[PDB]
Amino acid sequence: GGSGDTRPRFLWQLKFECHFFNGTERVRLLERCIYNQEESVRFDSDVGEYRAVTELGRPDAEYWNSQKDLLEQRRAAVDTYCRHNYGAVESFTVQRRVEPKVTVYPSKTQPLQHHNLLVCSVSGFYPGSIEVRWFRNGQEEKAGVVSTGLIQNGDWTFQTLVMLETVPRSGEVYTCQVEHPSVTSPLTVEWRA
Amino acid sequence: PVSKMRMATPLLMQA
Amino acid sequence: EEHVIIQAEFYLNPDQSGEFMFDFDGDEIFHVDMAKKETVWRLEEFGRFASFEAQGALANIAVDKANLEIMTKRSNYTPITNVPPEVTVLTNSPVELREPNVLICFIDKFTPPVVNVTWLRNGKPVTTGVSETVFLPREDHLFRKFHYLPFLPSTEDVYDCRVEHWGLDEPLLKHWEFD
Repeated sequence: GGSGDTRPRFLWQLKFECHFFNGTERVRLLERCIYNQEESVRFDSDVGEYRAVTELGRPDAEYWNSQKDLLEQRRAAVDTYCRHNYGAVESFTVQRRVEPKVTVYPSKTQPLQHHNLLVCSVSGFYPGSIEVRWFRNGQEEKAGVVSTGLIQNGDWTFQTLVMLETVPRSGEVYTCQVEHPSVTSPLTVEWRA
Repeated sequence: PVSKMRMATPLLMQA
Repeated sequence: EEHVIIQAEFYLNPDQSGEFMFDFDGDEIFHVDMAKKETVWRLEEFGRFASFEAQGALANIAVDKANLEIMTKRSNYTPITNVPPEVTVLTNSPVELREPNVLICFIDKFTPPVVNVTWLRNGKPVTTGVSETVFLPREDHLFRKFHYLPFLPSTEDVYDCRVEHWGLDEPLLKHWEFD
């Protein structure tokens, strides 16, 4: 932060996590209460009451668990909250599919030498599950491949770079192959050596 | 027909 | 486990800052602007399919504040330990000269959720077209945040994302220039 402030800070975080397995078929609710980055007390629908996570949360677990009307509202939340919200948003979240744009450009591991790195850029896709493969003359090259890994852009899209280190020879055809749930058949982009 | 999302409400601690 | 929806709220003292958001598999569905009492959908199209009554978020934050003040006293006023962010600058897509692009400043793994962020172009602050996210949750209960700067690539411009946080000794400047 700014303000030139040394004053001590105190933070309280609350998380209601709805975990879905095969859609709404199996649902688990975890309520986490967190003081200064340490979870202190938790409601787990697999249990049906609060449990203290640190001793600082013990008074709350004891007090809330004595209030059976509050427990019964939490115990129903897998239905009244988790399953409800799943149906409200599934069409634009669970079902969201955005096709990646794929480009290839040459690069260098050593700046003073020749192009020896083929970069497959795969950007703008959703969801994050993706498979990227490099081919040379129709045959996969698994050696010499490095990647950024999966990068979350913060705007419901992902990107990645997948790079192949190789010495291009005349006549070779290098092709990046991308598989993703948004497309029926793989996307391919070539680079001619 | 827009779907209405629900919120869960924190429990109040004893003061 | 296919999917996780998280309602994540927080209250921070003495700043009296409180936030309320929903997360799906790591992306923000919406948050509530406390000051405007407004549901802000992360993508505008979401509000075509769903709605949320923002006023309920303010009632939640009031309880969170009360509970925070009870927990603070109960802890004998033990304060949070600052965790400084790690900062990454990247672009939305591979960079091409005078093809519009977006710089992304990704601020990660920090707490408390307070930062001062400035984009600098050639050492000078830029605010045109910038945007940002609220403070996003992590499983270790630290925070994430994204800042964005549309830009037109040029060999003559250099950029820094400057991040200030109480866990840092000095402002953190993460550099970016056209390779």
